[PDB]
Amino acid sequence: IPYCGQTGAECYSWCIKQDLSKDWCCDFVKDIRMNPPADKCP
Repeated sequence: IPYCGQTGAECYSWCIKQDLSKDWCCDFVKDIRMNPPADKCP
């Protein structure tokens, strides 16, 4: 588990700790050229 982590799913858990919005992270971990999972953001 390096900086953000390995994949996007795992990182999707940190961005939320910011308490901004469910779409806030969906657009963040997805903008980091990562591979977000399909079971987190519809």
